[PDB]
Amino acid sequence: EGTFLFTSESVGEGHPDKICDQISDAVLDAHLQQDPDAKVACETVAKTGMILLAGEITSRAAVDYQKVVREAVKHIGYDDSSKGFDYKTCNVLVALEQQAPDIAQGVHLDRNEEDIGAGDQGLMFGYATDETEECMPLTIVLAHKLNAKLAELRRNGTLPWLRPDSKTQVTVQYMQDRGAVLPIRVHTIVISVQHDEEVCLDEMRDALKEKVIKAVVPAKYLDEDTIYHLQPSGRFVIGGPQGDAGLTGRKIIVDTYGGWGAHGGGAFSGKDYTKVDRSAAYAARWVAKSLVKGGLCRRVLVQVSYAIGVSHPLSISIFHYGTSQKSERELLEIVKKNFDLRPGVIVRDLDLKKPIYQRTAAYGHFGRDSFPWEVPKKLKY
Amino acid sequence: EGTFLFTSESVGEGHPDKICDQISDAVLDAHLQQDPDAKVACETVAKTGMILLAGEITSRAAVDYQKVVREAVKHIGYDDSSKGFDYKTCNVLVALEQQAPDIAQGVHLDRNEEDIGAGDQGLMFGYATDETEECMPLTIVLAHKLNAKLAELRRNGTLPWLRPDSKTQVTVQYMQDRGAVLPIRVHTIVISVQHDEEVCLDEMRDALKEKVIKAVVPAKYLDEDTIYHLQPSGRFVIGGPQGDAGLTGRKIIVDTYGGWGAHGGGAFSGKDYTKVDRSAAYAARWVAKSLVKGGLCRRVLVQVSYAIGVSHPLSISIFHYGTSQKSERELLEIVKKNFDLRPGVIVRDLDLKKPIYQRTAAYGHFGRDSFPWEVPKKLKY
Amino acid sequence: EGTFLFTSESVGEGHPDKICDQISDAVLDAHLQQDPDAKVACETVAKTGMILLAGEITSRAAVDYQKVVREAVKHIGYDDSSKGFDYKTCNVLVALEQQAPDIAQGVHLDRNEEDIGAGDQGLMFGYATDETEECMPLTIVLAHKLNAKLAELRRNGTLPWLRPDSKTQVTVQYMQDRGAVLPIRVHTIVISVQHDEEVCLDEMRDALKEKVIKAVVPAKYLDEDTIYHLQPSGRFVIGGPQGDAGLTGRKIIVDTYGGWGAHGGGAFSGKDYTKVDRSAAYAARWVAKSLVKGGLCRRVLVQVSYAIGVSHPLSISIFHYGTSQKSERELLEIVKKNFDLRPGVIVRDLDLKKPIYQRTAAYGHFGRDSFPWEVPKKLKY
Amino acid sequence: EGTFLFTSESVGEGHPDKICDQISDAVLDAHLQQDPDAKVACETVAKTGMILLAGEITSRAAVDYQKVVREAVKHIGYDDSSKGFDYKTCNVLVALEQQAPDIAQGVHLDRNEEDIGAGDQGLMFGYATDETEECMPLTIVLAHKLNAKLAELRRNGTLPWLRPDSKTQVTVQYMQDRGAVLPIRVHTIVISVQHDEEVCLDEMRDALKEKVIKAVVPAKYLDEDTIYHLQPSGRFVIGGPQGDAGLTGRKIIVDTYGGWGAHGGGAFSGKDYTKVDRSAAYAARWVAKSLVKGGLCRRVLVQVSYAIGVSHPLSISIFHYGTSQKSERELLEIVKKNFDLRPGVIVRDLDLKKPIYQRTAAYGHFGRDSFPWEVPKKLKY
Ligand SMILES: Nc1ncnc2c1ncn2[C@@H]1O[C@H](CO)[C@@H](O)[C@H]1O
Ligand SMILES: Nc1ncnc2c1ncn2[C@@H]1O[C@H](CO)[C@@H](O)[C@H]1O
Ligand SMILES: Nc1ncnc2c1ncn2[C@@H]1O[C@H](CO)[C@@H](O)[C@H]1O
Ligand SMILES: Nc1ncnc2c1ncn2[C@@H]1O[C@H](CO)[C@@H](O)[C@H]1O
Ligand SMILES: [K+]
Ligand SMILES: [K+]
Ligand SMILES: [K+]
Ligand SMILES: [K+]
Ligand SMILES: [K+]
Ligand SMILES: [K+]
Ligand SMILES: [K+]
Ligand SMILES: [K+]
Ligand SMILES: [Mg+2]
Ligand SMILES: [Mg+2]
Ligand SMILES: [Mg+2]
Ligand SMILES: [Mg+2]
Ligand SMILES: [Mg+2]
Ligand SMILES: [Mg+2]
Ligand SMILES: [Mg+2]
Ligand SMILES: [Mg+2]
Repeated sequence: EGTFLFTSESVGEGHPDKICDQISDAVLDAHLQQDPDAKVACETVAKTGMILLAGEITSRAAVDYQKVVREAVKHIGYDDSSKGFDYKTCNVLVALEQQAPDIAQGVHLDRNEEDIGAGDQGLMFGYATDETEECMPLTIVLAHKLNAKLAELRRNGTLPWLRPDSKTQVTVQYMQDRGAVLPIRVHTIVISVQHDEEVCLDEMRDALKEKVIKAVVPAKYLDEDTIYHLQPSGRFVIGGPQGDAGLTGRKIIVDTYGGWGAHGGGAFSGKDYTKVDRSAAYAARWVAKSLVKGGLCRRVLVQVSYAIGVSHPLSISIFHYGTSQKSERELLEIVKKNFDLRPGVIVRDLDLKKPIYQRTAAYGHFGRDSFPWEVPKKLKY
Repeated sequence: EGTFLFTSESVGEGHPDKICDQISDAVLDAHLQQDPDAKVACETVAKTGMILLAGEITSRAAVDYQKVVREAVKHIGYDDSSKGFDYKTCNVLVALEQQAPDIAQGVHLDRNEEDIGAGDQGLMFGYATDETEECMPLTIVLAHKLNAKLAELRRNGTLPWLRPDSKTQVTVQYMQDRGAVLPIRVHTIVISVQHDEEVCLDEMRDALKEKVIKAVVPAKYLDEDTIYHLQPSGRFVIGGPQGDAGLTGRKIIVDTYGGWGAHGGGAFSGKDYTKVDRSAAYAARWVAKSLVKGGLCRRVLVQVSYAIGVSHPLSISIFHYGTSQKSERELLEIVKKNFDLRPGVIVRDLDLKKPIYQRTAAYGHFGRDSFPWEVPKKLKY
Repeated sequence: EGTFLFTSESVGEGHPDKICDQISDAVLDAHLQQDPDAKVACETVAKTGMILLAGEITSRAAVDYQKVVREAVKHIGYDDSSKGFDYKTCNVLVALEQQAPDIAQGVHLDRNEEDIGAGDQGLMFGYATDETEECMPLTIVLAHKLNAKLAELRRNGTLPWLRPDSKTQVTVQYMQDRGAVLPIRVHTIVISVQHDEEVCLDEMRDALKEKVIKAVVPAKYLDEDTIYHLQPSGRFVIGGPQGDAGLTGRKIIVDTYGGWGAHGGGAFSGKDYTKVDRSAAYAARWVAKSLVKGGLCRRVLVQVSYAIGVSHPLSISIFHYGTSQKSERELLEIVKKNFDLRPGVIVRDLDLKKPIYQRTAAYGHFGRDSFPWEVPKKLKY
Repeated sequence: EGTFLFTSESVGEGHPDKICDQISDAVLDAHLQQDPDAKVACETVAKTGMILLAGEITSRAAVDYQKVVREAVKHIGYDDSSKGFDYKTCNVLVALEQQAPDIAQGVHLDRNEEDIGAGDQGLMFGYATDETEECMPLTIVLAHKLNAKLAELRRNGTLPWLRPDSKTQVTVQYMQDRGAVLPIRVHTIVISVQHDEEVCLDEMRDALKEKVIKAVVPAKYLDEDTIYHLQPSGRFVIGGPQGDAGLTGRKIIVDTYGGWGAHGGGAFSGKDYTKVDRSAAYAARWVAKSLVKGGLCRRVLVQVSYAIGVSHPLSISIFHYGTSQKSERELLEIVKKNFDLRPGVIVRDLDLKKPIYQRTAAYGHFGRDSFPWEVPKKLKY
């Protein structure tokens, strides 16, 4: 009584879906470096030996897709056929067209920037919670940090048997204080990570407990009853796109709040700011974080929605879980007085023409690195 | 005060992401018709003139991928280059391998069926709400029905200018009664639908209001202040994969609860029952619907999670929004007494080897057609 | 006694192999329009709904591959799914990389143009015969003209049931005068041409005899014993890449001399002048035609060969079939005194940086249009 | 005076065009092992990290394309990303359809086997020459043996720095005796072969002269004036499909007579016996070799041609270069009395349903291994 379990997951940089997200954002950044107004909707698919780029780009940039893609795969760490994938020798296929003129004319052609229409219809959510300093659920924060630690240990040579493809999952036991949530302990941790053929299972499991989990999880959350599922499959030599097809926008919950809050369904990666799936979700996080860091609530969910070609949101909704003294209608009035959620204004407030998107494409878009949507707005009311 | 807006969206059968979901499930069904134990993880990508199949299948079935894919595209209604895509003449590319042996050995090889391991780690949610007879949010129910009506009118020749690619979005104004939600009115409707070159915009907008919206939305929810954004882009001749790349599992919120409840991130389409992203999400809906139709609550969210190779769930969580007299811990005990959420048991309870998955792949997986996960379990406690 | 049969074939513009040749040369021309020194090795593959570009290009040009490819397919006449292929709606996939640096450094980097090395090893032949004014075998000349007539009648609407995919084959009865050949009559003609579903076979066969064959073949060569195989398959509705995969460089005998003379194996299309498969074969035709039009022989075959990185030919050989009063060694001395067969000199003599290559890619590279290799050199000796 | 040069080339097993030929024939053999009447027209394209299969197959066989393709690449020796290509990790894409019904009905449906129609129109040549025991030109025989020696030394570890991609070219000085040709000496040899990064150029050139050339070329043909172009590019580390796109049927002169004789343009690899490009070219070699080994001539060229759907050849022509006492018309009568060149009879005489085609796909189809078309027919006249 009083307590509940909640589970979130994360994946590593070499997870095949995350490879695609990073590639799509490497392509977007490559365009934005030359043409800040590039319209980009780049999807990536990865399978054994293949990166395929599909989608719509209208840009003045001259982009060497072979170079951009292969350098992103190189950074991930897939550089030899022994690892199952190699940037030097894989197939890069490109099926990219111009943005449809019907779309262009409906959304941005001949518009003043501040009044550009939403690039599509859709709904988007932002969330924030005071349970961590990052204003993110602990479950997802820990899941991400476990994967980041694996990559650190791989890249510094502490654990040279590690590969790039990894998944993690953290279940935390919580209690609730008046609609806010308070983490008590880590209940279960799962880690699966691709490895070389020479390392034995007990060495891997020992290292994952001692060098990864204990290096990442605050000791106050771990106890003798914590359940560890470390390399639970027994063997994970084949990995990366060879083991499992990857697509852009197939880790949208990993990218956001790990099951907490809500999601409107739109992927982030490979999309420029006129795609409100990305710009308005970023803005909504910025709103949610601003409400919490401003002391107006402890936990909050923000919904916004759009129609293609229409610049203002169709709806805005605030849910505070009972964690404010203000009514949800009062918070909504405060949001409406302080934020302009048109895509052509968000772009200016969050500096969304800057080529920083590849950095967002692993370890979550929120809760790290003081990106502009992570810097709270000082609210007037 | 008292009221809030909530928005959900749906897409039609010819939306490019939904084309991929249907194709992936057409491939899964084709395998299951010959081999009930087929292991299938089929991703589809669609772009101008191309369907590519990527992923992992181990099966005794002999499947003609050209036929399966082209017949699915035919059923959708893409049968002429005038529509932007044609089943007769498009490229079908196949990049399908066996399931990795490391995965096979970790999950199912040499196991008794009831004890097969989860096919992957992950988290999943089920939701139900008493606001409609289907136990689904009204916003998403209406969004789906609008798209189904467009397809009906297209296929019966009432509106021969319609094409297969459509999107809809419904914003409802709600009030809340003790954690349950009560729809009051439709606030905003968006409809975008691909059309022929000859029909003018006013004829389209008139037909969408009179023949679609008024045929679908109960008149009590529509009033003089309802906002209509009908063909808001102005022109939507290019559509289907020519206008926008499609991928499997890029409509996961449309597939489920339209933003309500929560989502764990896993796509459904192209996956057999050992993939708990599908089987355990279906089971969780079945749990949630059983709790509501059993009179134990008005609204409920269920989380479950798994580790690869481990048959029992790692966590189960019940959230009732305050709509039960029973505590969440009591509901959890009732769930645990009445359901066995191992994938190898769910498969038997929900008959998940049957080739009915193509039917799930448009208009939502939940709230329609009395699929087995939509038939409440009589609970003992 | 005294007489022999000889057969050659040609194909139309919409034959799938010829589609690829035209596309590859459309890509080469697109580069050369912006960058005269572009290094291009572009292979094309065509199958139902797909054009794939594969190969190596290093160029300063910015080329819109989608536009270039689709416009070439448009010119061919594949513009509706009813025809089996449509430029508007097919898949264009691009798998193009830079020229390998090892190759670049071996062949052209840091060289004076006149001394660039051959771009590869290989052997090449040129041929000419005085039997026609074009200095080409009659069999191949007639085969080409039959296909050109089909395209004319298709494009002017005389025969609107015609499609773009066609093949023709002509067998001529010859006699020999002292190593020269003298055509006597057409023995057999084959024509297969893709057609619409509505035209009946007898109408097609009547039109092919009356409007095609009689419009093209000089009446002196046709007689009552000439054999006609017109639509010999009975039905040819499915055609173009839907019926048969196409690749660049799979019509190399159609491109040259129809079985007469000899061939060294190198394709022409998609290659810039540093590829001696194209430049030295063109030069060798130019030599052969110059010998014949200069009155030094009636019929002649020229072989040249190269090594990668080496500018001068490794061998030059002249075969006159007994049709000269000069010995083959004397003709060789005349060739060596009058031509410089280094690729960096040929490029200047034949103006091979000019973007005229798409025009070469159907109906043969030789015997038509007064291209520079078809204008005889005045010989000094 | 009296003498002439002639040049031919060959390529190794790992040359990218030859990789495609071998793969296409590996696919054909895989079908024929299960279904002797399989209709196969399989084209392969190779580029960095990619094997794509395109074409038309109608067969009762169940063929695992991933396995067939990857095993062929393995046999070639591309097994690590250090070599530029790896069977374990490359992309295999499949775009294979059924044979068009229009073609099937025109050629073979409902026909007695002996009377099946030619699978296409086309012309084909056979050649034989008494200059070697294999009845092949010395230039091409030597070119092939040089590549076979490189592969031997690579596979036995004598030269571990060798890779699979190689090209060779041999120029021989000949004299002519009454239309026959008599080799006098090797004039020039070119060898280019892919190599590891660690071996220096002088070590490679020394080994190519001493361990390859001197092991293959009879010493009587080599002298102090022979020209050697060994690794003439200077550096050949990048090779295989990474360096140069490969397609099936782009080595048709290497496959046949190295420039001698003539060629009708049809590729061999990936085609079953109903494709007369392969069956009738094999038959024509068999005719030519039978004439020479029967003492009827020293050197001979045979042309045959076909129409789609027509079983008998449209033309047969014999050219003896003046090397027979019999007239060409008498040789033709002897051929017509002794051979039945219908595809449905050739299949029986040459046993063309047997899965031996992968063995034909490198080092030439003729002049080796006592294949049935290399075993002379005893002629009656
Ligand atoms: N043998 C394995 N054990 C555990 N996880 C794996 C294994 N192979 C792949 N995975 C992970 O799970 C995902 C789905 O198969 C892959 O993307 C990969 O990250
Ligand atoms: N011109 C248009 N107007 C409105 N919606 C469109 C248009 N073109 C495409 N869409 C829809 O929006 C999605 C994203 O571009 C497409 O999948 C399609 O369903
Ligand atoms: N039904 C048919 N009849 C005759 N020729 C055809 C037919 N279908 C295709 N072809 C031609 O022959 C080639 C090989 O199938 C094709 O490229 C096409 O040009
Ligand atoms: N650096 C090189 N030097 C010599 N030959 C090469 C080189 N790179 C590729 N080749 C060969 O020549 C062909 C055309 O580039 C390739 O298929 C390969 O066999
Ligand atoms: K969202
Ligand atoms: K997958
Ligand atoms: K879920
Ligand atoms: K998209
Ligand atoms: K040639
Ligand atoms: K073909
Ligand atoms: K031939
Ligand atoms: K090539
Ligand atoms: Mg995935
Ligand atoms: Mg969306
Ligand atoms: Mg989408
Ligand atoms: Mg998942
Ligand atoms: Mg062909
Ligand atoms: Mg060549
Ligand atoms: Mg080649
Ligand atoms: Mg042919």
